Amino acid sequence: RNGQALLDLQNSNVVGGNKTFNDAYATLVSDVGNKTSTLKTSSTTQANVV
Amino acid sequence: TQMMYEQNMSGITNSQAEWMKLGEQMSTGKRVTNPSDDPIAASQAVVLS
Amino acid sequence: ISTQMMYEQNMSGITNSQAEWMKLGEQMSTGKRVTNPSDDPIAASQAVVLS
Amino acid sequence: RDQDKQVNIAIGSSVAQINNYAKQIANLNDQISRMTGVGAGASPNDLLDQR
Amino acid sequence: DRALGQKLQMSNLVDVDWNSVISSYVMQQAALQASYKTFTDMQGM
Amino acid sequence: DRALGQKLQMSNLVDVDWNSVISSYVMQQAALQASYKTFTDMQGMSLFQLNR
Amino acid sequence: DRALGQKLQMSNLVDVDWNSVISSYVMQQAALQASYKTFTDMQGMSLFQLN
Repeated sequence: RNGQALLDLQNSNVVGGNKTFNDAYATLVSDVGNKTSTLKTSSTTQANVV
Repeated sequence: TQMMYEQNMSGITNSQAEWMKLGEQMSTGKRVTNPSDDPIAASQAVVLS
Repeated sequence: ISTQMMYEQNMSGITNSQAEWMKLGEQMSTGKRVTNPSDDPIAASQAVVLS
Repeated sequence: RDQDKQVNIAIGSSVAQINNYAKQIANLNDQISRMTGVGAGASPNDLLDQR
Repeated sequence: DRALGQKLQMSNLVDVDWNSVISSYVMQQAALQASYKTFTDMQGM
Repeated sequence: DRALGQKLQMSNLVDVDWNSVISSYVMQQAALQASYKTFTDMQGMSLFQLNR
Repeated sequence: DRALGQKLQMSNLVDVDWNSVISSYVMQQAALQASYKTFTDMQGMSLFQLN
């Protein structure tokens, strides 16, 4: 039963408390995505200008 | 004269880079790889995983 | 340079697809989900105890 | 409930990208004015289409 | 069946449609040939 | 009967469904062939970069 | 089966991946054709050194 309880830790929100572990990975992914896209496009546009 | 050489050569370069990407996806068989291939839906991919 | 890069890439992808096909061929020929400890060891041990 | 779990975070991630759009176009438009007037006969036709 | 639905929904996101990519691939190859002929002529000047 | 039950038990651990693997290796063979083409195409084309 | 294990164990030392070798082969083949061309054009330019 303690073994059963451990598994539920994965179901817990604790670390992502507004979220869970899953959403930490996914939201970090989304962050890098926004950064990648916006910076790439800014770089391309300024290269066009130069 | 420089401008003309650069114009056509970089035309070749971007045409290649386009083909390179199509080549990447075709050879691998995955439409999506990374923040540069999918800054958006890959997160939902993690969720569904 | 990138000629090199893309041909190499093709090589990477094709080799990975072939490796998948070859593991498929393994289980294909043997007709067995598993034959090795490094496939899924727990199934192997449960097989020995069940035997 | 899980469908909603997807939906909510997905839109929350969505909004920031449009702010990125806005600031990018802000700086781009900052430059097109100069390139138009300083063009003084020229026209950055790519800056016309890209925006 | 839940797992099957998940399996296909994943393909919706990740996978690539062979037909579209092969078509674009051939078309861009043609564009490459066009660009190369352009270059060699312009250098012929 | 107790032997039969365990015999049925055994297979699920080690045996393979046949249809899944067959269909699988068929489709992966097709993909393999396509990527093979793409290699041959890309290198022959790369030859024109300089076939000039 | 142990002899087959030996056979595969032999491969790791001596067997050649056909894709790697053929990719390298066409790669160096292109190199071989191109290099000829450069020699030719450079030698023509030399001929024009005198002219």
